[PDB]
Amino acid sequence: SMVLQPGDRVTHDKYGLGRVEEVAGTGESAMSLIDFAGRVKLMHNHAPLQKL
Repeated sequence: SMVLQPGDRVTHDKYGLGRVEEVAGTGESAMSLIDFAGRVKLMHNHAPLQKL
């Protein structure tokens, strides 16, 4: 669903603002490395994340 790409900015309901740095996979199980709290590799379709 939510498709992210390097450079996209997001808000985590826990870590706040971060910048997408990498993105792997596709669909619901896609992973993101987001620099916020620091760099955190996540699975963004299963996270309280919003695209800005």
